[PDB]
Amino acid sequence: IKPRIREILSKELPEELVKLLPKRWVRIGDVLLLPLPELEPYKHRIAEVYAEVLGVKTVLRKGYELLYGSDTVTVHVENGIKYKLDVAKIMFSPANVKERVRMAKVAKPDELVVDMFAGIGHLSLPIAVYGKAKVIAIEKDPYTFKFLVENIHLNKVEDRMSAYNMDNRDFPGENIADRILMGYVVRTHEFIPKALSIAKDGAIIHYHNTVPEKLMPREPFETFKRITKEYGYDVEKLNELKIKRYAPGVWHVVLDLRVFKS
Repeated sequence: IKPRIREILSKELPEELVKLLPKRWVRIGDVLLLPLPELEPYKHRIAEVYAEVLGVKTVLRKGYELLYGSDTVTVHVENGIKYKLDVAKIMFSPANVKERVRMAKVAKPDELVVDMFAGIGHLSLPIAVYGKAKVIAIEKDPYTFKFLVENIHLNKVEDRMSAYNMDNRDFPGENIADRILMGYVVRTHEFIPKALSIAKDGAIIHYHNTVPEKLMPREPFETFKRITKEYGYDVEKLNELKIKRYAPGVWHVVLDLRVFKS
């Protein structure tokens, strides 16, 4: 359908700009995230034809800026999982699909999983649905929490998945988790002491973080290990995966770690 768009726009666009039309886009549910600056004078006209041919209700600009339509709430379906969200307000990357598919395959059904940064259920919904485990999901932001709650119902896991709207440091659970999800990328090490308190002896922690290239592969395991030992714990690294690289040269990585007392 890439030709069909150009065909419609080559009859109103400057002819030299037709070669400059986005050849890629991010589609989340029924909502489109369209990248482009020289196309600015036609952004609304442009988004309107992408929506007509693609069959979406709304289009936002990445650079979120409304370009076509009004409704930014949608349900994205991925690996059988329903993720309702406000696209304009809540971060979700269809590009991180591999890690949510991985989460679908990790847990056993007798596990208790604690998701410390649940969002709308990004990493914990595949666990509740496919892995069948019990899950406690903590999300601090009230608006994001409403979608988390709605997604628990949409995915039919209200019997095994509990959500709380609070800061993860006020979560009073101690020594209870078989598995912890730390899917936050901003100086995630600051939350390690709380993770260790929530964890049972032998628990697996999926620790996300952002790391400068130059410090790899030493970091971020070296910092995690040093903090863990300071608090009187030990840690074994089972796996490390890179998820995505960002300018200038920083990586979103996930580490699968096993923690032990004494």
